[PDB]
Amino acid sequence: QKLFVDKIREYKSKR
Amino acid sequence: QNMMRRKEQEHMINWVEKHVVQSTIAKCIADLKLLAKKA
Amino acid sequence: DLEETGRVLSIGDGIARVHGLRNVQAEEMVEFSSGLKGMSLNLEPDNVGVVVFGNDKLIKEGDIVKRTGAIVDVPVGEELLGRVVDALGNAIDGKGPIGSKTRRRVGLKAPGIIPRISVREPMQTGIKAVDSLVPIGRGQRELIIGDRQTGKTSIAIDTIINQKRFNDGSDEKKKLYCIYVAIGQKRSTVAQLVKRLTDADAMKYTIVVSATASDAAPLQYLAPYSGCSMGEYFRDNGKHALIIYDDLSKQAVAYRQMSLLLRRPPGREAYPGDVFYLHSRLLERAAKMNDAFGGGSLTALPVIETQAGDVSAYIPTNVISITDGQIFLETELFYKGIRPAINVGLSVSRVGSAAQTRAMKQVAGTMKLELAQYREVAAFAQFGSDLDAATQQLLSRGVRLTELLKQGQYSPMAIEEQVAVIYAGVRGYLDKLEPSKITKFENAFLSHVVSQHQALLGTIRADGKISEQSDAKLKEIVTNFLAGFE
Amino acid sequence: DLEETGRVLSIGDGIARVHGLRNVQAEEMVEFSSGLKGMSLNLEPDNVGVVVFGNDKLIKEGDIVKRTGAIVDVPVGEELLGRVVDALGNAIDGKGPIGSKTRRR
Amino acid sequence: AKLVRPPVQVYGIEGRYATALYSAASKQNKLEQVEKELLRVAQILKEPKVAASVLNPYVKRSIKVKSLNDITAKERFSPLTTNLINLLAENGRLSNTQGVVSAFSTMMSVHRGEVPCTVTSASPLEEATLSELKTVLKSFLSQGQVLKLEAKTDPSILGGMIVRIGEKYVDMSVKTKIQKLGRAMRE
Ligand SMILES: Nc1ncnc2c1ncn2[C@@H]1O[C@H](COP(=O)(O)OP(=O)(O)OP(=O)(O)O)[C@@H](O)[C@H]1O
Ligand SMILES: [Mg+2]
Repeated sequence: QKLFVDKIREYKSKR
Repeated sequence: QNMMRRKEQEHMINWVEKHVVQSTIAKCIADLKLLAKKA
Repeated sequence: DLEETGRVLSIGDGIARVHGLRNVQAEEMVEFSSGLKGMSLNLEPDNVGVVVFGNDKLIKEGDIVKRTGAIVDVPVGEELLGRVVDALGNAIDGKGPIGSKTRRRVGLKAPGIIPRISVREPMQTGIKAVDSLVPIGRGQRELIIGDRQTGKTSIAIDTIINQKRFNDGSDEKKKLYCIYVAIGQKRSTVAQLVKRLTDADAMKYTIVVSATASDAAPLQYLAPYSGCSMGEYFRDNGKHALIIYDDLSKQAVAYRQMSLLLRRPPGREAYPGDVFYLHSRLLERAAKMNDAFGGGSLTALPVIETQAGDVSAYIPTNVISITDGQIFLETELFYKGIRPAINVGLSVSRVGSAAQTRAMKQVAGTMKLELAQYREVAAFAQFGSDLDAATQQLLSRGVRLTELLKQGQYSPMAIEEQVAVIYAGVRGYLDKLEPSKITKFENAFLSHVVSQHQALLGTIRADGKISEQSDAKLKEIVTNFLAGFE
Repeated sequence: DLEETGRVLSIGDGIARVHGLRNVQAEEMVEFSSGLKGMSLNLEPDNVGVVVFGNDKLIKEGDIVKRTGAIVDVPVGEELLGRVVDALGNAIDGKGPIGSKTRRR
Repeated sequence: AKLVRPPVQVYGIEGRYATALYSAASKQNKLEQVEKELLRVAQILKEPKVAASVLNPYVKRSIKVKSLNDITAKERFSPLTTNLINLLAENGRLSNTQGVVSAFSTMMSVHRGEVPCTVTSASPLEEATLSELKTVLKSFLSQGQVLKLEAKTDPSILGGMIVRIGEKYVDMSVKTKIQKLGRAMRE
């Protein structure tokens, strides 16, 4: 699920 | 204040998308698995 | 997630030929790759002619076109009130997604014979000339026809604004939800309209479906049907809506271009053979139900922009034959001072008297009679000094009444104030006042009546008639103010 | 050949469809075999629609149309004064030729 | 006269002659015979000599069809093939012959059950996963079909795979995925 890892990693990057 | 809440939210929502683009055959094997479960 | 698709043999001008889709339905919503939706109109043996609800620059040849499996529908519900959507429901006011839960087709069938009842309850607009002489009812289709820049949009705006008194009020059966479909108008004018409706707290209960000039022809073709479906949602669930198509001529023009690009045989003035079918299946959905179905209503006020009073054109003739009357505006009246420039002689309401309260009926009968007697002789002005004195009084009272019919903008009067002013104008009280002062009077007097006689207006509104008690009270107040007025 | 010459596929009412003539330009003056000239107005994918500068009696299906490379051109100059010429610069006043040293498109 | 229609339809004059021959052959059971002879006469009418003579717009229709009869009759043609040939020639429909043949081939591409499907991915694939994918997208089919795989490779899709099988079409590429992301997060 590259979509989900993308979402979580970009959330951790933006935070 | 809320306008800045929007301006940074709208910018941070595109940066993250134009950022992941640079990011493994595991996805293709998963697709055949997803296709295997197509029935 | 497998969907039946088809390639694009050709694209352009809003028309895409699609090879494949061997199970597409007629008038079905297809969905391109770019996110654009479309409607499959032509089903031919070798391809499918699809109209695109967007711009044709996002589609190239060989583009995949998925199905959706549903007839074109738009979301309906109370969640639309206050928004500005496009022809497909997608909000363009930039205020988050529409929180609607149900959808309704755009090509639904109008109610039959049985679910209808006669038009009885009034649909107050606030324009004296309309609410008195050309009354409208709930469930009626009153065309508003005229040239360009005569005040049709303005009459629609006043009709929308006026329902504030009933909306903010307590009654549930007299609340009217407005809908303003805009077709082929500049986005700037739609923005002016939305700010004018939010400055008057009218957007609290109004939907706006905007298919502007820069929008593709299929969007302008669809917009009235989306609006009518949104209004039908209220109509079938016991509420009372009111829809204004501004205007239908430009929707006809959009349909004409679409049909010509779909290779369909043109008819008169190049319109397709079934533009009457288009407008009539749109307008017949404006009905007035019965108590066995919900008692709802849906009044339509289609607008038509002629060219030099040419009501004998194709589209004006169709829309005149379908509707239940008309309100003919004029540029001659619009220059000679009358604003709103309603032409009383040509205008007509087929329902008419059935769509008035008893008070407005009592006063409007004699008003219309005297105005007819004035128009049948108005040509003899500029030599009135050399004519019979009775007909001279006829002419004078006529001029008095016409100046009593002028009205400012965005100021829709309440019904009781309407009947009060028309009463003060019809009983000869202004025969002694010269015309250049009437408006002054009409202002000051009205203020007086709403300042120190609120109970009288409350009673007239609670009964809807000028009882002999209230008649005598009106005699009193008008006499006293005339005596006090300069 | 079929690059600088074509063959009349059809003729009638002063419109000759010419098959071939691949290298012909638009609005160029071609010459039929019977001396009659024409102007290639339509450049269609299958043929060339030529308008005949004369009577279509002298042109039959199957005739040879030869390119000339000469787009329409009329003589000019002070010598043209006093002379009745036709639509192509040929004198029709029966007073001999015209001493036209210069031409013009 | 009743005609049997092929399970797939082609239109235009190409499709009309194609279904005419399909009905004419299925009424005497010579489908494979006329199909192979059609492909061969298509190869014949594309060699530069006759392929250049056939489209000369002045060679008389009678003389053209007679010469064409002379040329086809030497390959021991069954009556149906030369019948179609003469029907096309006396109707001036010769420049379309190959097209018709092409169309007819596709008709057989449905009589044998050949389902053409495409699986487009970013990079070329190795045939172990390709074979298991043949097995996978072969599972969809009903009783009695054969399948034709025509896979292409496009890096513009940045990964995933797109399966366009006949009319069915699944889009598992990362591109439509990230477009879904953009449109969903923006809304
Ligand atoms: N009742 C009125 N009294 C005075 N002026 C008015 C009245 N109604 C409208 N006007 C003015 O007349 C002008 C044109 O009015 P309006 O736009 O409503 O007519 P229109 O037919 O809709 O023109 P268009 O087709 O271009 O939209 C407006 O500037 C408006 O201010
Ligand atoms: Mg308007």
